Amino acid sequence: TRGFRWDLCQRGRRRWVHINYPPRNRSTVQMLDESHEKLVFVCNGYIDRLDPRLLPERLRKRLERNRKAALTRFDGKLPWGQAVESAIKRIHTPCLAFAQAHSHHLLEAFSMAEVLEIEKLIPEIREAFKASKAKLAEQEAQDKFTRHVSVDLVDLKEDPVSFPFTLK
Amino acid sequence: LNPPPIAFPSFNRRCQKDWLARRAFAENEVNGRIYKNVYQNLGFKGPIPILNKVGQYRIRMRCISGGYSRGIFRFTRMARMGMLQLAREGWLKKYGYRPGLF
Amino acid sequence: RQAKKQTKLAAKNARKMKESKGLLLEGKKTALCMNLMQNTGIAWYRSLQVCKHLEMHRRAPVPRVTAGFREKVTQAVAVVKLG
Amino acid sequence: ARRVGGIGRRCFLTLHCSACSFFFQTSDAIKLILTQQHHILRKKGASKFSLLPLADASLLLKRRGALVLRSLHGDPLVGSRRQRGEFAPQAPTAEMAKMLNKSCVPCPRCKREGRWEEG
Amino acid sequence: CMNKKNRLALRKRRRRMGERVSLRYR
Amino acid sequence: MRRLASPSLRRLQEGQTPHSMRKSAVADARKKIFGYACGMPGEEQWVRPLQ
RNA sequence: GGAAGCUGGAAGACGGAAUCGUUAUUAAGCGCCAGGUAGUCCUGGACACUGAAUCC
RNA sequence: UUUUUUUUUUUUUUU
RNA sequence: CGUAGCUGUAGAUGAAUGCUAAUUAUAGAGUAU
Repeated sequence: TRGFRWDLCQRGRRRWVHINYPPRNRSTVQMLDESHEKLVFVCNGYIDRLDPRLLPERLRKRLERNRKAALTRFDGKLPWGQAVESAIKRIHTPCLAFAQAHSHHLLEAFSMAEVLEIEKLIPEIREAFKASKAKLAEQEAQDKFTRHVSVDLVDLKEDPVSFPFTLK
Repeated sequence: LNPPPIAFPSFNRRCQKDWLARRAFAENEVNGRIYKNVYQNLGFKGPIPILNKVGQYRIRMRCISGGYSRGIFRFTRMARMGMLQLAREGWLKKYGYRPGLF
Repeated sequence: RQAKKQTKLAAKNARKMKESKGLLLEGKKTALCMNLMQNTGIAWYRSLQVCKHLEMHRRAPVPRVTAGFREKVTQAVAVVKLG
Repeated sequence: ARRVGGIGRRCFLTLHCSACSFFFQTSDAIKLILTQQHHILRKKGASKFSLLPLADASLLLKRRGALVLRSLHGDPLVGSRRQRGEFAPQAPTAEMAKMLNKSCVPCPRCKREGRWEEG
Repeated sequence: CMNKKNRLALRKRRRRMGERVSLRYR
Repeated sequence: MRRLASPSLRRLQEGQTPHSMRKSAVADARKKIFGYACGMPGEEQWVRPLQ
């Protein structure tokens, strides 16, 4: 009676920004019903970064040899912050993310500063949609013939054993 | 009282679910070989999650005059009680069944 | 009962005291190959591998100790120990 | 009593050669092709030159070299536990002979082209 | 093949096919 | 060349040998009357019968 | 999950007391596979060889 | 077989 | 087919086989020391 997959017991792709999935003071969702995908909700963000400059001479030599190299070693980072937490800098910043309707899985999050930049670029991004519509007709004719099938031999077939041959 | 009519089994949700996977695998049997051929040519070993729900190994033996999924052979396709009732009703004599020998 | 683990631990430390030599030529059996197995990290397999470079019979009695003989024996052990 | 090959002195692991007189087991076949890689590469005419380091004679005798040879040799004699009775393993020399002859590997005894055979 | 009976059978079987397997322990 | 050895000398210059090309003719006919399988990587899927 | 190389100082020479039963190709040893619809057991099913003694 | 061999035995079959 | 007969080694006071930086095979997936 062992587990099915061992991948669930490992850390996947880094999310850059770490956010606590279980909410405590989240508001009530609104809209996003007909689509039934990628619901919108507000939460609290928490940025974190590492700058390997203040490390000692003992640990800095080994850290750089693993990060700046041909291939990654040990994920290109040290173990849990047992003694490196002093150089760790983190700043609290409110953020938001999206979750699946039925699956209820986290997709990604965006910083508050980046959210405001999207509003200022509305005029620039709106006009970009017109260019895509131009190629819509051109790609329709080329993508329609993307189906390889065997040549049909039957031709509403004859009974050509010997006779008929004068009938042809 | 009245022994069951062995031609028509009773209702069973689990029994019907096993047959459902058989149809799905048959239609997807062609796609299974394509997934193995592409990886073999490229020389890379990778998983095939799509085969989990339509795999051949998902199906297992089951009792036709039953619904239990244990104690079924490939020759009789029946459980312990399924064979006893069938043999005692006088149906295997034509098929060369002599119970005299041990 | 529990004191046996500590009492037997002295035997492991005694091996370190006997170390610092190229190879413990002294042994109990007459065969050189069998005596060579007394060392740590060598068994029936590695014991024969060392003797391959010595160019001698399998059951060859240990010859007289020589300063130049130890260097050849010690060099072969490192090559075999690499795996 | 405990002879190798049984009553009929079976030999399902050796390959004979048409020219000269020399035979070897499949274990040495892997080492021979790897060692003589310079001749094979030049015969035909980076990703292609990936096994260059393995051509070293001393590297094969090290711990790393021992594992590489064992990885390629899958021990075909060993199989599933249900392969009993008529379902017994046969001589795998049929596949080895084809590769050894197509690769055009010289024989250690005499320098010759593809002359190997099953035996 | 968990016990010494069935497990040793595999090694002895390969010895009759033209192979040499160490025997020794187990 | 002479009279009868006309084709033997010409084949020698092209690189023909009395041992290599001898097996090529046997293989050419064998591959025609039998299957084309030669242990290529990816042919193991076509041999397994459908279930 | 099965097997293999290397390495090897895991805990055992205790007890002639006592409890489980065999109607002889019995008992005691050793070797092989058929099914369990990919692999996957020291149990169960099933065949063959050596094969002693006693007052039962 | 005095130019002959160079050797252990199984659980269906010469109908 | 296994203990063979026969015949070399040590007429074993020291033959217990589990533990594991590490590979072999089936499977879509059996991973980390």
